[PDB]
Order: sequence, then structure tokens, then C-alpha cells
Amino acid sequence: VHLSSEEKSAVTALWGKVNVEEVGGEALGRLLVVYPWTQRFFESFGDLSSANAVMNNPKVKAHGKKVLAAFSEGLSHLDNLKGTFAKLSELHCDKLHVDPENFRLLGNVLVIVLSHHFGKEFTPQVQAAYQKVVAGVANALAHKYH
Amino acid sequence: VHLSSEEKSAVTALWGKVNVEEVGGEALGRLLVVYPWTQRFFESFGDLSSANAVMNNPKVKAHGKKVLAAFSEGLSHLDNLKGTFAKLSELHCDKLHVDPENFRLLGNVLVIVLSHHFGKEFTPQVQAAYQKVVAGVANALAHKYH
Amino acid sequence: VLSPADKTNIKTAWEKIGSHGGEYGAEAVERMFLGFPTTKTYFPHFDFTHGSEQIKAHGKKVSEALTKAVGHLDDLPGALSTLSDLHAHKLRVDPVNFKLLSHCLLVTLANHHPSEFTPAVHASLDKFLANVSTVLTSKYR
Amino acid sequence: VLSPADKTNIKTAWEKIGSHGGEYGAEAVERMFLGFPTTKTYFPHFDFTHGSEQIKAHGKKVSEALTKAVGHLDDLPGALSTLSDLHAHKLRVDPVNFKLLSHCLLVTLANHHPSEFTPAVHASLDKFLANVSTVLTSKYR
Ligand code: HEM
Ligand code: HEM
Ligand code: HEM
Ligand code: HEM
Repeated sequence: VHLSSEEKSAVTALWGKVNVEEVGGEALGRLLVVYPWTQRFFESFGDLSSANAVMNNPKVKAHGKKVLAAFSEGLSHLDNLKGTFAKLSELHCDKLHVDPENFRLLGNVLVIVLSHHFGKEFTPQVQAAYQKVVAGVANALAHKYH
Repeated sequence: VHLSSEEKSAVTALWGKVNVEEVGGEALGRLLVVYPWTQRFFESFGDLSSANAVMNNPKVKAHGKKVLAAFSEGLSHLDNLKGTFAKLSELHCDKLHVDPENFRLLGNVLVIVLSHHFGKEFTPQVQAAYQKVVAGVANALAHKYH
Repeated sequence: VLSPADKTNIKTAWEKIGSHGGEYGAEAVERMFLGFPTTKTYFPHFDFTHGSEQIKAHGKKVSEALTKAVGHLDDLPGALSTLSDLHAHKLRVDPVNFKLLSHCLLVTLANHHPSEFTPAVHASLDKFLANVSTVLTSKYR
Repeated sequence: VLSPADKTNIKTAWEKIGSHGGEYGAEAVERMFLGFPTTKTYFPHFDFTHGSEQIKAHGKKVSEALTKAVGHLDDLPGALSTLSDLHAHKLRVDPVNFKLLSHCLLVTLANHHPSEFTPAVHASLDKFLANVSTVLTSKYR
């Protein structure tokens, strides 16, 4: 993904303020609530039969943390997303059969959660740069389908 | 795309029987009728405000032939679809801004038209090999986004 | 959202499709499992050999459900809530898979009834299957 | 398809938006044009200057249209038929763009109403916008 220095500074500055424990859990939790077919992939986490069960579930928070840590890694490797995410794409595509459209939904939910957390600071301009980033990450996760 | 030698013979055998004059205009024509937003890309062709006007429009038939000639080329070049369709990916993605969902819709409409034309001969097995081919083509046309 | 004309196209096409409903069902499913092997992961207990009794029985049920739907175009959520319970609440089918079966059904109807499968009927049936899909993937009870 | 619970979440959350609909409207549209540049192709006569009176006037009309829908949840195709003629028949907007605007509206509501934008209300608003989007991309008259 190709960001101008202006875009990259903006993404990086905001990203340094992110609480990864908190944000990843809220993003993964909202994914499972808003798009309820996604709960099928996480059946082993226990009961996900309600918003309140999903958002209090410790495996969901711990997993959200792992997802966001992987996103952070993608952020300092933007010009090599494909190589960085190769094994991760293999796992999601070959072993888990996750349709690529679900990678886009999780990226957009993370953008919602950033807006929710940061308020005014998440300007339209900062948003626009993050959209480039989440699309880059979604693409990298899907490349093993190509 | 990787096809077994049995899949490749089934694909090429059936394709040899295709009326390159007519199937293209039938597939493009149906795309425009069934997914009416696609009409917006082809407004220079005249009135597409009904099924009859679409299917009888000569520019639709002339265009459908060009699409199919491209699918033919791809068939001779399955192990390098990306470089075969590089010029076409740039035209559709960078100049025209066709969302990639639309390539997939056209691929499936072409498989509908093949089934319509060939009947019993288009067996579930021949169809399955064709689904691998249209997916390869869609993905190759979408390469400039990724 | 179906127009008045879509409703007439669907009803009148479905009359022609008639007594062979069950057979088209079985064939559309088999085309889905072959064409899109990932869909088989929802059916771990099925025998997938081509003649399969299980596939033929399942094909028939999917056909009965569509026949029922055609009788209730003005109230699909109402007619189809038990199937929504199953698909949306219990099985949690990813909506992508509905676009695959819907495409296989059309492939199968164009195969057996090319005279009825005009561009305008193709259009109305696609929207019919999209509407049915939206009901079966939505939690509304 | 909206559940009775979804309907309540929508009506309740829309109460809290009060008189700022118009302003959220305009911001969601601005976020759309900037984050997804291909959307501007539908508005070749707009001035895209930040805070333009045109974008302001447009955001107002979008939020009026959503307020009206919230009032007619049991008959969206009924309430929104004129907007459907515009988007589906006249403009021929690719349905993909509706998902982008819907996303920008959610981003904007979460930005101004964090405490009302709970996971359950987010779920109901997403479904609300998807339902509205289907209607405005469907030709049904
Ligand atoms: C788009 C960004 C995504 C990222 C960065 C991501 C990241 C990750 C990571 C880092 C792991 C752990 C891998 C390991 O054990 O080394 C994982 C596992 C997993 N992911 Fe994702 N994921 C994404 C999207 C999705 C989506 C959308 C789904 C489902 C719809 C999903 C389903 C799963 C499942 C089921 C696991 C296995 C969890 C377990 O170990 O039980 N992922 N993912
Ligand atoms: C299998 C997928 C497709 C293939 C193989 C294909 C192929 C082609 C070809 C060969 C051309 C002519 C370029 C030339 O002058 O050499 C073309 C042009 C064009 N394509 Fe496609 N196309 C596909 C999908 C689509 C879709 C889905 C749309 C829009 C919904 C689209 C819209 C257009 C338009 C508007 C032109 C320019 C037509 C003109 O100015 O005459 N294409 N495409
Ligand atoms: C037009 C779309 C569909 C219709 C009308 C439909 C209809 C049906 C019907 C009538 C049944 C039997 C219900 C019963 O007797 O209790 C059923 C079961 C089932 N459906 Fe579907 N379905 C559709 C799409 C799908 C898709 C896309 C999938 C996943 C690929 C799927 C997965 C299943 C599964 C796993 C069962 C249970 C099978 C068993 O245990 O015997 N369905 N469906
Ligand atoms: C939540 C979905 C949407 C709603 C409720 C909505 C509502 C409206 C309204 C109220 C109008 C003004 C009607 C009038 O001219 O009197 C309008 C016009 C228009 N809409 Fe939308 N809209 C939606 C989505 C979209 C999308 C996704 C696009 C394309 C990106 C779009 C493109 C346009 C255009 C180009 C106009 C005419 C602009 C002008 O001439 O000033 N709309 N819409």
C-alpha cells in the first residue's frame, strides 16, 4: 500500500495511542455481534448467543489482542504485506475456509471502533488513510486465494 | 488456474463448440438485464431501458464478441492469466473503476449462458472446471486493485 | 424487493417447473458441492457419491421450500421463519454460500427449461433467490 | 429483515440524534468522498471543498430521508419509492457504493454518540442501513 508521508505520519501517530488489549477485544467482539455468521468460526470459545456474552468472553478479548498485534506488525511492513502475512493467509484460506469478504468486514469494524474511541481526532482525513491500510491488510490475508 | 488434464479436455472440448458469434452477446446482454446498474458503464450504446432493447442492440452483440475472444485467449494461457490480462486489468480498474464484484457476476452469467445453450452436455463436472476458469479470469482482471 | 411483474414472472415460471421440482433441487445441490467444495463443510454427515440417497432427499426438501416461498411472495419472512431459525440461528451459514446455491439453481433451471429462461425471467428469478437468501440469513424473531 | 428488538434500538437511538441529523449527514458524505474517491464520479457537479454549501445541503436531505424511514420501518419500500426511482432507475448506482456510505454513516454516529453506540445498537443500525440500501438499489415499480 502506498501512503504519502502525510498519510503515514497520521496513521502512526494515532496508532501509538491505541490500547491493544481494549481495542482488539472491542473490534473482534463487535464483528461477532454485528455479523453473526462469524460466530461459527469461534464456536470453541463458548457461548456467543448474546451481545453481553460476547463482550464479556475472555477468549474473545485475548484473541482480539492477537489480531491487533498482527495488524501492528502489518503497519511497519506496509511495503511487504504479502510476505509478512503469507502463513497467516494460508491458515485462514486453506485451513479455516474464511471467505475474503469477512476480512473486509473486520477491517471496517476496526475503523468504526477507532472512530468510537478517538472522537474528533479521527478526522475524515485520518479515516481515509486507515481505509487504505485496512484494504491492504485484507488483500494480504486473501492472496492465497489468488 | 490449475486444471487436471481431464478438466482441460472437458473445458476445451466444449469451448470448441461455442458460437463465438452469439454467446458473447447473450452473456453481456443478460448481465445488463439482470444487474441493471452495469448499464451505467455502457451508456454510449444507446437505449438499454428494456430487455428487448438490450438483447437486440448491435453494439451489445459486437462488444460481447470482444469479451468472449478475451476469455478464449485466457483458455490458451491458464498458467499465466495475470500477464495475459494486464492491459485489460488496467483499463477496467484504473480508467473505468468497475468494482471487482462485477467481474465475478459476468463470469457466472457466462456459465448460465453455457448451461442454457448446451443442456445435458454441460454436466456438473464440466461446470466445476468452468468455475475454476471464470474465477481465474475475474481474479486476473482484478489484479490492479490488489 | 420484487415488482408486480417480477411476481408474475416467478409464479408463471414455477408452474412450468412443476412436478420436477425435487430433481432440479438435487442437481443444483450436487453442482454446488462439485463447483464450490468449501460448501461441503456444512454437511459433514452427507455421503457425496453421485447417486446419493441423502443428496436426493435434501434436493427435494430445498425444492419444497422454494415452492412454498412462491405461494407467499407478499410475506417471505412469515412463511420462512422456521428455515431462518435453522440457517441463521442454528447453522450460522455465511451469506456468501447463498449466492453459490442461488447461482447453481439458475444454472440448473436454464439447463432444463431453456424456453422459459428468457432474460426477463432470469432477472426476476435472481431477485427471488436474493430475497429468499436475505430472509434465511437474517435473525428477525 | 428487522427484529422487534432492532426496531426499538433504531427508534431509540434516532431519538438521541435530535436535531444534528443534517450535520452528521454532511460529515458521513465527506468521509465517503475522501476515503473512497471513486464515489465522486456520481456527483460531477459538486464542489468538494471542505464544508461546501452543496455537501451541507446534500447531508441535510440524506438525514431527512433516514428520519422518514425510521418512521416507516414496517413499510420501507412504501416510504422510499421515490428515492428508489432516483437511485436504481435514474442514477443506476452500483450497490457497492451503498455499503461505503453505510459504513461512513456508522463511523460518523460512533464518533459523536459513543455512549449510545453500544454493540447491540451498532448491530441494529447496520441492518437498518442494509435494508434501506436494498430498497434504493431495487427496481420495484
Ligand atoms: C482481516 C484481518 C485478520 C487478521 C489480522 C487475523 C489474524 C489472526 C491471527 C494473528 C490468528 C492467530 C494465528 C496463530 O495462531 O498464529 C488468527 C486466527 C484465527 N482467525 Fe483471524 N484474522 C483476521 C480475520 C479473520 C476473520 C474475518 C475470521 C472469521 C470470520 C477469522 C477467523 C480466525 C479463526 C477461527 C482463528 C483461529 C482461532 C483459534 O486459534 O481458535 N480471522 N487470526
Ligand atoms: C470477464 C470479465 C470481463 C472481460 C474479459 C472483459 C473484456 C473486455 C474487453 C476485451 C474490452 C475491450 C477493450 C479493448 O478495446 O480492447 C472491454 C471493455 C470494456 N469493458 Fe469489459 N470485460 C469484463 C468485465 C466487465 C464488466 C463486469 C464491466 C462493467 C460492468 C465491463 C465494462 C467494460 C466497458 C464499459 C468497456 C469499454 C467499452 C467500450 O468503450 O466500447 N467489463 N472489456
Ligand atoms: C435458497 C436457499 C436455501 C434453501 C431454500 C434451503 C432450504 C433448506 C431446507 C428445506 C432444509 C431442510 C429443513 C428440515 O427438513 O428440517 C435445509 C437444511 C439445511 N441447509 Fe439449507 N437451504 C438453502 C441454502 C443453504 C446453504 C447455502 C447452505 C450451506 C451451503 C445450507 C445448509 C443447510 C444444511 C447444513 C441443512 C441441514 C442438512 C441436514 O442435516 O440434513 N442451506 N435447507
Ligand atoms: C443510505 C443511502 C442513501 C440515502 C438515504 C440517499 C438519499 C438521497 C436523497 C434524499 C437525495 C436527494 C433527492 C433530491 O434530489 O431531491 C439523493 C440524491 C442523490 N444521491 Fe443518494 N442516498 C443514499 C445513497 C447514495 C449513494 C451510495 C450514492 C452514490 C455514491 C448516491 C448518489 C446520489 C446522487 C448522485 C444524488 C443526486 C445529487 C444531486 O443532483 O444533487 N446516493 N440521495
